[PDB]
Amino acid sequence: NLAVLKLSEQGVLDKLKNKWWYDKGECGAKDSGSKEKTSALSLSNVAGV
Amino acid sequence: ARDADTKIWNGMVGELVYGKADIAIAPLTITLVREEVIDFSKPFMSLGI
Amino acid sequence: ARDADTKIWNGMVGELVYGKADIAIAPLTITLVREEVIDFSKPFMSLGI
Ligand SMILES: NS(=O)(=O)c1cc2c(cc1Cl)N[C@H]([C@H]1C[C@H]3C=C[C@@H]1C3)NS2(=O)=O
Ligand SMILES: NS(=O)(=O)c1cc2c(cc1Cl)N[C@H]([C@H]1C[C@H]3C=C[C@@H]1C3)NS2(=O)=O
Repeated sequence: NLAVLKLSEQGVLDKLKNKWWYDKGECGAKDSGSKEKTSALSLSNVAGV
Repeated sequence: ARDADTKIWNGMVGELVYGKADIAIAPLTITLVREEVIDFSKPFMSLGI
Repeated sequence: ARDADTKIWNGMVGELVYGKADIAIAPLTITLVREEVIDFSKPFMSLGI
């Protein structure tokens, strides 16, 4: 119980958490979704014209 | 968990209760009924259903 | 916090260290330097800086 707090306060937990969750980002689809309907148009929607 | 009507902890918690193991570093959720047979440290990683 | 060179814990710490107060249900943060003098239950509400 004493050791856990030292690891928590030194941030090794956050380091290991990033190491084993996010640094292995392979299928980085990264779709979140913003409701901001004032997003402009890209050229990629229009280039066919 | 405990068995129905017998109170026989199978699994890892039984490995702590029945003197077979020594410590369990594992993704293990602090519930109510696990406190009455074994001890937990402070929590290290937070989560939800 | 503790005093430099004399370890005089003031505030709500010394009220429990020096036998003054009996229990403290309050916004107190579990640290490393507080488990040595007093004890904490399991944490009940998460937060950050
Ligand atoms: N966001 S999380 O689950 O990965 C997470 C969760 C926790 C961490 C650290 C992290 Cl990174 N340390 C805390 C402890 C540290 C100190 C403060 C509360 C406890 C004592 N336990 S916790 O609140 O369970
Ligand atoms: N959503 S919250 O911050 O108010 C919050 C935070 C916490 C709650 C319950 C709530 Cl509602 N219980 C947990 C405890 C339950 C069990 C598991 C860890 C501790 C034991 N501590 S906690 O993680 O500090």
